[PDB]
Amino acid sequence: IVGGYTCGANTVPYQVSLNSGYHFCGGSLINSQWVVSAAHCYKSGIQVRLGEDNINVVEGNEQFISASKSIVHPSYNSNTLNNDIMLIKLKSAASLNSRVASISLPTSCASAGTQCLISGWGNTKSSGTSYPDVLKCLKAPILSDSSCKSAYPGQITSNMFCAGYLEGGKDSCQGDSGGPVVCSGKLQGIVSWGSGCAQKNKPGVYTKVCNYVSWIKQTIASN
Ligand SMILES: [Ca+2]
Repeated sequence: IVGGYTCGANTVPYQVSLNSGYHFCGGSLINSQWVVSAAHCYKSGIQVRLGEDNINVVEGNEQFISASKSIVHPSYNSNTLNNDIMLIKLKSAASLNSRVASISLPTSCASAGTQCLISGWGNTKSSGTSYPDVLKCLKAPILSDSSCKSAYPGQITSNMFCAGYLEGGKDSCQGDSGGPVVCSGKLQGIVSWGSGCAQKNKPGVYTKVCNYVSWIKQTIASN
């Protein structure tokens, strides 16, 4: 997260870190056994880390649970990043508490202009590299479909939306990938892609979760 703020320990209790020997992507806990992340975050040997603030210090509220299964969207296209969504099932149920909690799925898609909360342990610089230890947050508005399509001509599908600030300075970034965009209490986006980070006229692009609630529910009902 570029241009963001320190969230405060455990104030984003649905935020997970995916670890394969190191933090490599975010995710969102949607019930005690399931995490939503980005398909482009697929790797084998994932450990889900719940209840994290400082990802490099054991602070006492963590739950580390291995993935039992990963399910990339059937229509995920890594070339275009269309359908950039994946489910991760945990080997054991998380213990839900004040610091580890699920986030609601959407029933309807989010309004343009809605201020949403994006979070993660990704790069905090727009030029150069600095990865934070503690969880960073950013409040960012959903942009109009027209301004999103203008920004990335030919590349935006109905399964994507843009959010952020056209003037630059505030954005999600590498390492935040797979993490949540929460609007009005619902998981409406997943951190997916963008041209650089926090650059003028190049806003963040997010998976539009409300297009996937039927697949999410059917998959969790069968696995
Ligand atoms: Ca920790």
